Amino acid sequence: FTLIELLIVVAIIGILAAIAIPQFAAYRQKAFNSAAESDLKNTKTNLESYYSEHQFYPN
Amino acid sequence: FTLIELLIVVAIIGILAAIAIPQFAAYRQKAFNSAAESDLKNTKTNLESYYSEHQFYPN
Repeated sequence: FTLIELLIVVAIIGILAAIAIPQFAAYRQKAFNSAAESDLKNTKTNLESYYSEHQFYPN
Repeated sequence: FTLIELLIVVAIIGILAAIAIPQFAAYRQKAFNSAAESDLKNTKTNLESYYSEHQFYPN
């Protein structure tokens, strides 16, 4: 209710809004690379599964 | 502790939960076919065993 208090509130809000958030692009790239890894491993397993019914890999 | 971090966590969880698991029906069908193969081979061996005590196959 005092013009000093509101100015201090504005200053503290400006201080708090400048917090450095963590990097997110690399964080998501981690998940993307893990997805690629899992896909490759599952593809290897599926290919070796196919090599059981017949005696040759695809093509 | 920041609403941005929790949203990124939700996004990464959604990314990780969509991983393509390997096909399993064919994997189990492999074992089923192998069981059939082994059963047939053992049946042949048992029939030739019976053909030793007597001089005719069953029936």
